[PDB]
Amino acid sequence: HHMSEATLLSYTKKLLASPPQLSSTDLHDALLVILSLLQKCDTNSDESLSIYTKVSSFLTALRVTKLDHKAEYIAEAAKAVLRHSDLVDLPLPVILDIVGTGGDGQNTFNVSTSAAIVASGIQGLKICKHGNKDLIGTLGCDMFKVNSSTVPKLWPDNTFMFLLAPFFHHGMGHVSKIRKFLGIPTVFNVLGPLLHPVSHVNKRILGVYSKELAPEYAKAAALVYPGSETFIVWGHVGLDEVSPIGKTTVWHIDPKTFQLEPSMFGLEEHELSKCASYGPKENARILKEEVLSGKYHLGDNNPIYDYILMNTAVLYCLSQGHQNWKEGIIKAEESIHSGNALRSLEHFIDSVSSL
Amino acid sequence: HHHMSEATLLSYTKKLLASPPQLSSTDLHDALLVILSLLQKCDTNSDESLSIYTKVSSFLTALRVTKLDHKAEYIAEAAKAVLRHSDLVDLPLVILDIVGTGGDGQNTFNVSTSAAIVASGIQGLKICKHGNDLIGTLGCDMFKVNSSTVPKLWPDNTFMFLLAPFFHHGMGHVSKIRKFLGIPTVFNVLGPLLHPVSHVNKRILGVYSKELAPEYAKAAALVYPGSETFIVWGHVGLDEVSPIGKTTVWHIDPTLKTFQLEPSMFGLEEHELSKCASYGPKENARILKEEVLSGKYHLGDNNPIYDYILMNTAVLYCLSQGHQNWKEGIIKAEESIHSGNALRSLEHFIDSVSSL
Ligand SMILES: Nc1cc(F)ccc1C(=O)O
Repeated sequence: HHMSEATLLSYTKKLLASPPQLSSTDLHDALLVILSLLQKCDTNSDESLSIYTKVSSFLTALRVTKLDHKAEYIAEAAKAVLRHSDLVDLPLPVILDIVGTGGDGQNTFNVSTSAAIVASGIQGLKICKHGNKDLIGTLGCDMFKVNSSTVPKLWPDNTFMFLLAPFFHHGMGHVSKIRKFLGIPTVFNVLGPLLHPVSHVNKRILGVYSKELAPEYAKAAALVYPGSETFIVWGHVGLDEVSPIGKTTVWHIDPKTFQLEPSMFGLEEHELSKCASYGPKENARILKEEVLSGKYHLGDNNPIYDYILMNTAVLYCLSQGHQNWKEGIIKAEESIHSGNALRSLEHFIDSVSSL
Repeated sequence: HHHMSEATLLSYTKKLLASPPQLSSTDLHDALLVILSLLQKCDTNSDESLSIYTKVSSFLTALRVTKLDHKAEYIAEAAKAVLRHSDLVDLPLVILDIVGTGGDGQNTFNVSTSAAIVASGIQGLKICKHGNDLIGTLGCDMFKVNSSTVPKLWPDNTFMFLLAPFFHHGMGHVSKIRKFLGIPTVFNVLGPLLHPVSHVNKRILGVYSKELAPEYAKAAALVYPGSETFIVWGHVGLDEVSPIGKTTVWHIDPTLKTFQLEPSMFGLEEHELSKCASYGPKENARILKEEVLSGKYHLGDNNPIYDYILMNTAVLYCLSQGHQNWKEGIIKAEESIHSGNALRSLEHFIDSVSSL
């Protein structure tokens, strides 16, 4: 009776008011109504047409009003999505995540999964990387088997863990279809990085697609992840990563702004075209056979190798609480050429296989 | 990709999300043409239909939030696009219309149809009222009245009623999505600008809000060029000339002008809107035919609804003759009812429709 079209509509009407009368907690409650209604839309009935119309109306109004670009709304939106998530409970040390929002309209290499693996081979670092859809999937490893119930069994012995977002965030599965149909960006576009199922992570790199969004996204990350020291990163070319060409702005949350350039890591610049994504199987083959194998070195100017080294250098400096980027390079180089990075990944894959 | 595609619609929605918005009045026109093609060619229960309903919902919601749809040039272009799916009437070649936008939250008597019928009894006046039932309950199938039959009824009838659904097939297509949205959109204010007969040269257009009236005055001049028009707003919150308190009129007089009306100027007491309520289409029609039009009430009985009809007729008549002698309008509205002319003019229209 309460989780209805009529309730959703009363929220939509608050958004159309001048000025708007929708609080951040109102947004939280609205999204629970929406996720409730979208489970009911199993066929293309007229009921489904009505619900899809009302849901599209709500999210569209939220976007025009720009309240979804606001710290407290992003936080509340994330909170509501996570109510339909499998979360990991661990018994209560530097544990890091690296992920971006996407939505930069770019097709760059999976540098976050690769740098997470390289960072995980540096003594003292533990990496639990949470990402959307596959790369590790294609390396002989059924990511289906990594869920709420199995993450705790794997936690103790693994320097590196990978968590595939869709096996945790069922809520995101319900809005999947209306998001594709909408074509426009909505609050769901920036939630990915704030849906980490394991609360033990106390440091992260979160890429956003836009400079405009970064300051409020910084404040949302501090609301969703109160303990964590966080780098928010935007590549000036329009990139939710530390960019292999031109500059990257960093918003530093330390419970602050600076700039990164490849020259600061003793690296050449590489255009996005040189750092392209080939899809998860080819990306996996490149990472396994070109990078973790020790084929390339610092000084070879191999773009995707350079790109991984740089994002690992940043994970390292964040973990140690300094800005010695060339020390980070050295430590990333060591993690590759010692075989430590490849061992860390192989341990994780054996862990998952024998579950 | 074809121009009449989800991809084209999506591109227009994105212009509304921009800071500031980059959707022009002509873009809204194109956008509406795209919406009407998509909904026209909707495959029932298809994934397409769900996606089309999602994109259309998104556009119309985006548009209402920007408030762009309450601007003269946007309102006019939106009316223009809707009319490309309308059956317009072709007439060989003073004709008036009276209608309001609706959305004032009031449920008073159908003064629009009543005053249009009383006006049609006045020698020298022809009334072609366009509206979105009351006349359907008096024994006449309004579905018989369309673009191909209006011409047959045009020459022998002082009064005509046009039910909008039998003309605007474009409005028909957005009908279901308007109910699903449950919020006001551009479509909530276009009805009065969709008159299918170009021969109408004068009209009273009611609007629900003081804020909308100045932009709606401009929109009406773009949609009906060279039409003497009264935009009217009753201060109580009414898309008619109010039976209580003051009504503001914006005068589109092809020759900016505004003036205030109140009942005292007609020789009439005020009446609360509770004293002037709708009893639904059946009883409204019986009140109109058997009491009002049969001459059971006179000027000076202070019958609220009878007074309500006289006043709106007085305005129609003063508009028609190019003066503001309102009491003269009341004398003429009175002569129309008590002569049996108003009732004859209606009864003629009913019988015309019957023999189609
Ligand atoms: N579609 C998703 C599903 C998840 F589980 C997590 C993130 C997304 C996303 O849209 O980024």
